[PDB]
Amino acid sequence: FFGAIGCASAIIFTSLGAAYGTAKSGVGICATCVLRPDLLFKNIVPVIMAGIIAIYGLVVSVLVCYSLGQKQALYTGFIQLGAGLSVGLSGLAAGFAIGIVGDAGVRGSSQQPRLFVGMILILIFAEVLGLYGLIVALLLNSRATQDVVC
Amino acid sequence: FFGAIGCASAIIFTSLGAAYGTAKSGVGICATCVLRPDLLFKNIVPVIMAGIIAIYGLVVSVLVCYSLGQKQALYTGFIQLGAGLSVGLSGLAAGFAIGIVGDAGVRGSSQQPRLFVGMILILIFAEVLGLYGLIVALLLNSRATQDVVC
Amino acid sequence: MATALYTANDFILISLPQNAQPVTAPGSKTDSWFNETLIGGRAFVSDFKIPEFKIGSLDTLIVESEELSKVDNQIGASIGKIIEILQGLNETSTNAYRTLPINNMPVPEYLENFQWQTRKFKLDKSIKDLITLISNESSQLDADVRATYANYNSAKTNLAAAERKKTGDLSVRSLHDIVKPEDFVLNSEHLTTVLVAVPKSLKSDFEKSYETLSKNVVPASASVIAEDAEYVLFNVHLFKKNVQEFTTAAREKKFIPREFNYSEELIDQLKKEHDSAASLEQSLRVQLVRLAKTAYVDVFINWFHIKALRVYVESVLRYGLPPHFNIKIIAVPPKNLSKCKSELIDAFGFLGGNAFMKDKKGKINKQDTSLHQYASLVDTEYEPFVMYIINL
Repeated sequence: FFGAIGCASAIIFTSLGAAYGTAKSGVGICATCVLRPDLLFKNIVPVIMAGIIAIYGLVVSVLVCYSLGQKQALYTGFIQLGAGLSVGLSGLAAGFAIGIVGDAGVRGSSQQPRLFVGMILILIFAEVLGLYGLIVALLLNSRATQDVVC
Repeated sequence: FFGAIGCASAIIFTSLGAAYGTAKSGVGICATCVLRPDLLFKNIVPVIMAGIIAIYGLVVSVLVCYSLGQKQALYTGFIQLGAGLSVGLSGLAAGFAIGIVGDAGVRGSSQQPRLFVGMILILIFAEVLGLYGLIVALLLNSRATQDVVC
Repeated sequence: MATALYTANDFILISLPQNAQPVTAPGSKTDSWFNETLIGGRAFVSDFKIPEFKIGSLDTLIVESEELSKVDNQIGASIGKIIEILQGLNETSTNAYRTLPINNMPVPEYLENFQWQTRKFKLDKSIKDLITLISNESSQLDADVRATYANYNSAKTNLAAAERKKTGDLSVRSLHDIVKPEDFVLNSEHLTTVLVAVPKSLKSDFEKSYETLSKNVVPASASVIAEDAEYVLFNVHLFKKNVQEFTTAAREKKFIPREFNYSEELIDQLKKEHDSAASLEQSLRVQLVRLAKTAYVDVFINWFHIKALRVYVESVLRYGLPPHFNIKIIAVPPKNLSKCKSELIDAFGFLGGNAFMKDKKGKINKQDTSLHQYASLVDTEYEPFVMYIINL
């Protein structure tokens, strides 16, 4: 019912999130590298911020799979739903944050090698959310499975 | 039924993802080909990266078909619907990201031939999102295959 | 760092009073400090001390500083233009002329043997004529490089033109590579030759039509004297009256006539023109590389003398006593420039005075802003002790 759609949401939302991040940042970086090819390594570290959202997402998703297969009812379905959404929204939203900050921060990385740590720190504030989605979800998964029950 | 939609999500979305990626990549590559014509082989490496997503999607879909009975259960049904979604929307998202990064990175190819691999390192980061889809969808399929026992 | 690339030895020139003490390391001498303390002990410190010359007056001291600042720029402009040329041609390393040997001795070592060098410059000449002399030599050497480079571009233009005649494309191509008496007529009262540049498709059409196209045309005169890749070149023999009628009738068909008419003196003069262009460019190129290295070593010696003189003079003006000033030139390892600039500022800046002291530390090499870059010239900020940053 909603529980399957939970699985699904987790994967839909966080993938897209991470895409958005990678695209936005990517274009800025690709452009920048032509000035100085020495910012290769620096530049990559903003892009890898959106790569980690999804891997957390896979851990919550995989759990739900094991708890699924059987015909359930309302009780399992809604608690599985809510867990999906959690990894889903953080992935989407944090993913969104990172690409914005990332692009403008490619100018920061380029001119400032010593306020580069400052640049990480802005990005690092978005990573807080990824955690929140995930921790709440993990808790949710274990509790959700009761199987059936309207 | 809900099986038909499983099939639908996975093959529509991921197909468009691949199309997006190639189109976009194309526009850059064709601008760039007049400028430097022997960097063709390198140019070519991004284009094919988005193409391999589709072939995963369509395999998931052939299975999902088989897993549809005619007994009709909402909850077995929903896992197939939910399964299709996961590779669909992840596939779309990798494709959208890959064409943007792909485009911007051919400018890189032109100016800095030597450091072409830095574009690749970026691009390949949105393949994780397909793996994440693939894995989760497969399990979900496998659970589902029962020909919707009511 | 990563806001600037360095891969060649960088220099900061300091001059300080010989009674000075660093407050970043109290209990040290300035000389002992440079070697041991400064950038992790990895600073190479070189001698750069020069003695007293003859100073006009205190009054004269002022006039000298102003000129020194100006001549230093101007020589700097010249040496940059010579290096840019040698680099541009890529017949000599592009990866040197920042730490390329002067007098076949490595550049940090060259400065270490630099104590006031003699080429034409002595310590018993007056300071005003050394400022003047030096600048005149630098300007002459650069003006020479500029003229020979100017000549080398006029030579490139001539070699392309001449080549095009020798085999190019028919819209200016003049013939002298074919010299046959069977494809052209000469010593002739009634006949002349008109060359017709014909598209390759249209070659068949030309072959059929030409005899009847104008009246009074030598038949079996069609021969392919030359061919390019877009056009075919034919020779036609015809009446002098009838040449006008052929050029005009041919254009209607979409043939392009090339007005050429056989004379020996034109053919010989086209071959000579091509020959002299080649010879001129080749002589100019060798002369251009030889001249640029020789001029470069002399201007390097000239430039560092103005920097040595200047730093000493500026010290004499700002500090007065001691009459001999402790000058050292420090060769900094790549990417440790930022750290170097800061440690000296902290340590010595106090001697110049608290008013003199401003914080705008940091460095932007990109054109996003023009703050954060020291120079006493600007009112925006000032150096807080006699310090020049030298970037080759």
